[PDB]
Amino acid sequence: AVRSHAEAVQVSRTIDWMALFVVFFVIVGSYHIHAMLTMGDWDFWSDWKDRRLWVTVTPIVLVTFPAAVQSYLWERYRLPWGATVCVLGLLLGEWINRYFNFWGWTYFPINFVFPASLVPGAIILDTVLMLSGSYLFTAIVGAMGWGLIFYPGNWPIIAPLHVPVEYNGMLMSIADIQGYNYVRTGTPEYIRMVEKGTLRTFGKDVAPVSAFFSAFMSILIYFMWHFIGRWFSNERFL
Amino acid sequence: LLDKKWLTFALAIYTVFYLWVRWYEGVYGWSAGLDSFAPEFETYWMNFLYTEIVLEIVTASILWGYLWKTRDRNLAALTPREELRRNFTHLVWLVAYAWAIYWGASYFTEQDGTWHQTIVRDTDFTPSHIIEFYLSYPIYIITGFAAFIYAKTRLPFFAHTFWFMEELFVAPLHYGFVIFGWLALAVM
Amino acid sequence: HGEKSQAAFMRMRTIHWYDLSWSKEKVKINETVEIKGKFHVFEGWPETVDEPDVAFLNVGMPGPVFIRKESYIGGQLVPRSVRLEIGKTYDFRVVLKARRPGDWHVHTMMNVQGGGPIIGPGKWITVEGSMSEFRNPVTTLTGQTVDLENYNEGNTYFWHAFWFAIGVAWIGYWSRRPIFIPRLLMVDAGRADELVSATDRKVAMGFLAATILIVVMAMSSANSKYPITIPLQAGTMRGMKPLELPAPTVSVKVEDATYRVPGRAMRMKLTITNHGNSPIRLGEFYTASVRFLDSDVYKDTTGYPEDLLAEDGLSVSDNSPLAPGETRTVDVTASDAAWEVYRLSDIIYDPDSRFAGLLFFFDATGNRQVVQIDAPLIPSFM
Ligand code: CUA
Ligand SMILES: [Cu+2]
Ligand SMILES: [Zn+2]
Ligand SMILES: [Zn+2]
Ligand SMILES: [Zn+2]
Repeated sequence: AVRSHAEAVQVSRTIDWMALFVVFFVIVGSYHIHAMLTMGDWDFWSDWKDRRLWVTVTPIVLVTFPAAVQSYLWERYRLPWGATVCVLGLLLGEWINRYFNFWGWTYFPINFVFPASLVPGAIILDTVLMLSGSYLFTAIVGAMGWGLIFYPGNWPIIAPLHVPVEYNGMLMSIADIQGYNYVRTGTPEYIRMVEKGTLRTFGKDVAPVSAFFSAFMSILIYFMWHFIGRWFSNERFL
Repeated sequence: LLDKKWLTFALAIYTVFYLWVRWYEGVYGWSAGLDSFAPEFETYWMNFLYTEIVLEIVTASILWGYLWKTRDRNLAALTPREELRRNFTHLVWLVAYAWAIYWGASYFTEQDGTWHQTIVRDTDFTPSHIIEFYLSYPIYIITGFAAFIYAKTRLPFFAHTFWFMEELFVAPLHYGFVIFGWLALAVM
Repeated sequence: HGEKSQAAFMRMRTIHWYDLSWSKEKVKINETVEIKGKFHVFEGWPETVDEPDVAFLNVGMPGPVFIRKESYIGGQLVPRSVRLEIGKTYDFRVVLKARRPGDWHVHTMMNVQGGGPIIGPGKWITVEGSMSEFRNPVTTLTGQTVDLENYNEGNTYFWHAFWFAIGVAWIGYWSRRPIFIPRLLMVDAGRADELVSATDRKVAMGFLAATILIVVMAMSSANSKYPITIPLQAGTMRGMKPLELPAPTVSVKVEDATYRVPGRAMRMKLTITNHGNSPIRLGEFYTASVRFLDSDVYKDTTGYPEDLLAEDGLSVSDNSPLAPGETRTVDVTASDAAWEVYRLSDIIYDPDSRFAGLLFFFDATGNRQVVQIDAPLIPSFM
């Protein structure tokens, strides 16, 4: 047992779907908690997508998962979508929320609370590591890319928000006006933690068992260290 | 025979429940959940808290307790077909677990996010806190545990050439644990 | 909403809002409502709230049920943060456009720098109509006149869809062959590679080139349309014009101030002394958004929020006219459900049992001095 190559190919397929789901939503889940926690956001508002901070932190704080899941999926499956799978995860996460809550519940216009576009970067990462399949290599040029591409990647969206207007006697860009018109409040609680720091790890991950095999290898969040490759990207702005 | 739509339950069970919640807070987030110091907040929101905690303790008790006591006592010999039937049902647990994580960590969290932006808080117990923290997290950490326990107590991995695949299926769903074995560092 | 749960003595010793007024109380979608008033930044600013070196003049309401059309403090438009100077006193003006039907509790707040949204009195304003009615037009220095409600909406969408699609496309492409267990094992026993098969690498670099190409093509297309563009305008306005109040003519000195626990009233013993010629009377003590009036001397007409106006809340042992030259000591009691409903009563938990308010004196022909008092406020239990 189990029977034929016909059926084997079958269970291994219906597995692929179930697994892909798990992998994908568990990413969406913890990846979104990450972005959130570290960036109370620039991402939230059109008028925070600036040239210095937004351009600097976003690709930096964001390589982590790509980098990590990259070193599992390619190393162990030769599946080269490590990076992009995370990015798609975050994006769906953020959108369903921006739409059904940010606008849906409290009424912020979508043209305001839209998220930053991320796919390009991830493709650069995924492909660069696929072709010329050294991590070291991807870490230097691949992250480099992810970093740089970020802003130009958002420019087609951002740009029309940056057309100038004389608003009651002061220069302001569209986006400025947006945040000025659509009243938000303070910032106002943070330590979104106790069970998020620990508890809801050390029931998810005991992964361990006591049996080892923990692909708890993220020495490939060295692959992070393309912050440096990143933080060119901002001295890139003016 | 094989893997059933209990997996259908596992998906809808959250989705109905949470879509009810989203309705419930959608309608009471405005009217009741605005001013915490008002009596309608006591009844529609505060009461909600102790309702869920009790329910959570209770479920988590019966749920983990259930599986542990129904732990497959002598599993030394139980067919490879069950060692297949099982790390299917096991996967269903892990699907439910992920779905749960999704709601808790993406949905309800970035919602709390929006909520903070629009009302200056009156308690550490806003609607979206009653929901994000004390309803969402518990639910999915409970689902978490169950998954873990099921596997620990059910599957014995827990102490052409289509060919070089087809027959790599005696102790395959080792895979089962290259993946609980790698949500691993993925989650934290 | 949001005050009440916040430390009573911060709420007493931070910003005093007075001469508050609301142009209208019921308003149709797309109609305007104007909020005016003065606010004084208390000279004894708590510790533990960064001075308002960079503060911002905000509005408290459940999201954009109004949009803020304009906000002025001093003569000036204030779309930035501003530097407020302690002790000083300013006039503001906030202009709101209605956008969502409902009864909203609108406050004039003040966001400060380090610690604290400083939330002024809230007034309920009702909006009738359909959100589908709302418009937010703006004309650019670029000729075009756009509706902010939806400007660039479709564009945003396209790009996110387009890219999202690609991410899918790439994962999709690999996921047409089997994804996990066969691939896993093939890596395991024997070398991998059999499984990434150039022309896979053709496609890979296909994507890679295509992507950077689309990015620059797109970017310079975005640049051809929208050739005139500026960076986000920001940075704290300094130089806020304060209000040139004249020296008050009454001076008051407060020895003892007490409140019953539990209770609804604060009492203080003030020595009022009336310099400058015209018999003066005490008409009001404003403390933390809550206004206590002697209805024998002063009567609000501003439509002040009901739950915060104590119409005859304020009682003075002797409030006959105080003749000019004279000086008397008087026992004064601020009393109202409001004192408990807004939890000023919670001063008992604050680590600094000192209060602060404004007194308003009116002379015979009805012109008024305002003096500010502050002192320690001691509980009594027995
Ligand atoms: Cu919120 Cu008054
Ligand atoms: Cu003052
Ligand atoms: Zn065969
Ligand atoms: Zn929160
Ligand atoms: Zn009225």
